[PDB]
Amino acid sequence: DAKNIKKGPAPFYPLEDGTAGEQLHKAMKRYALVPGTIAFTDAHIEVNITYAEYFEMSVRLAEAMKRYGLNTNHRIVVCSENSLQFFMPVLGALFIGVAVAPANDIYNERELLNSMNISQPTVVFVSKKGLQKILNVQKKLPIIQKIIIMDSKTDYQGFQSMYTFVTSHLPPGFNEYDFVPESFDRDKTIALIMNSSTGLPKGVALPHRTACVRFSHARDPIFGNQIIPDTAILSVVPFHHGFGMFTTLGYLICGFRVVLMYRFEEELFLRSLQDYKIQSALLVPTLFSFFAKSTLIDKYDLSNLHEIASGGAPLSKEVGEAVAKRFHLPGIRQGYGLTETTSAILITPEGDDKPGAVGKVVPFFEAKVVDLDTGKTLGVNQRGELCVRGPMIMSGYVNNPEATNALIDKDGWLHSGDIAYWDEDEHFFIVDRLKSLIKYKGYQVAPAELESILLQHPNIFDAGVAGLPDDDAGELPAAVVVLEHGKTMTEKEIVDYVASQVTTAKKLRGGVVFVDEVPKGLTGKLDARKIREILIKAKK
Repeated sequence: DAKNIKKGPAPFYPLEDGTAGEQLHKAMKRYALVPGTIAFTDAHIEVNITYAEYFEMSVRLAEAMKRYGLNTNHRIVVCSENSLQFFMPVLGALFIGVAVAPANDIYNERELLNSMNISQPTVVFVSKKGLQKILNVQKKLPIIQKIIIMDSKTDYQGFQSMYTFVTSHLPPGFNEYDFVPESFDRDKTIALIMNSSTGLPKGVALPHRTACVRFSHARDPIFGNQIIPDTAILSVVPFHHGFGMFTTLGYLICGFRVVLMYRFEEELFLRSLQDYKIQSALLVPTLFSFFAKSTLIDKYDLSNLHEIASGGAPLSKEVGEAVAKRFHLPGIRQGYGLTETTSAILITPEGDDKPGAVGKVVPFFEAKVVDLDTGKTLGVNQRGELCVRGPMIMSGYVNNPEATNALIDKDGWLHSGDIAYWDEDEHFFIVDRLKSLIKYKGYQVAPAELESILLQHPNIFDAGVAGLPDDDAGELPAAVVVLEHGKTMTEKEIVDYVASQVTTAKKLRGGVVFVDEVPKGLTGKLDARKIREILIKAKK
């Protein structure tokens, strides 16, 4: 077919040679040479840290870790809330080819253990508030030999800070500017090990190459940001996640000022947009919903604001438009991306906005929609499973080749598990499963509504509502239910409960199938297709 495969255009900035650490080192060094160039600004404490300070500390950490004994056979974990220190160990490791595994700072000790059990780090960089948890985790992971405090100058509770640690290992006469970052295979050397649906979170190994490709996107006038002097971004998204991770590294390449927030607050956010003359703001999905409700925006001079982005998270046409209207902008930038694709592979092009579209295939990439049955490449405006192929796809899940293979096929295509379609202009649309609708004899009911009702019951922990196909009525509303531990409930009780809450048209006639876990998709949304499958297989 050929024409049925959407390809991203030629990048504005060619993919450059070198490892991610080399490209980062090169970029930051030139910025460091210009005194006063701001790298990060903490909106809460108002402190600015320049590229010179950042470059020098990162280079010192790279050398110190090298001297300590870390190389490509090692991994480090960075567990911290967004801060001015966050990227210091990240850059240092990338400079020497040590894999960085960002651990979610609000992970309870159990999720924390799982993540690090996968990453197996030799050294752990942590913020003061994450120390206790990390120590408890260390007891269970013998590979963790050294803990280093990020947000401290002097030692802290018997542990070295990044500063004292550096001093303990740098050779005499060390020159930050004479330092040369390690050179290595950008394809086999892992840069980041990020945490990902159903089951326990996995480790996504991302080779230096994916970051290198990302750096091209970052400065693309159409798919990223034009490198203009005095560009400031307000990032409230977590650094340990792909959205925050890969947007920031790109910003560092572009020499932008990254204003950060680790705790959301309405007034502080808007005042920051104003005072720091922010051009782009990055928000997590639920914060878009929040701003659609905000009535304080008009009180601030946001003349410089041009972009509000969602990264790899798709947004409903309603929420996007609501937010854009509130901020008096023609639209918002969204895109589709997975941890497994490094960052967004479908992005809203500058000047090429289209209502309801998630965006277009990014340079270096190609995407298609395939038949859920035949697996054959579908055509224009035809809905099927989104598959993508490009140099930013992960190398695989750490120590889980089975899961890798179930996601990435022989031809390099990653099966997203999400349904979408592209139009005559190559704009993609992600089918919102929340808008799916079940039709009982013409009457329509949103699965989300019934789920809201089920989740409302003291005995129900989780629920997934999907339409059990029925020839005599179109569809019968049914649900897979995960009971709260220790509680007992019958299908009848559940059905009767639903009935006492909805119109005779929205009754759970399809019935209930008790499952231990409701099937989720990589997006982090319920998987209607699997729920349907379970319901069918169970009902004779």
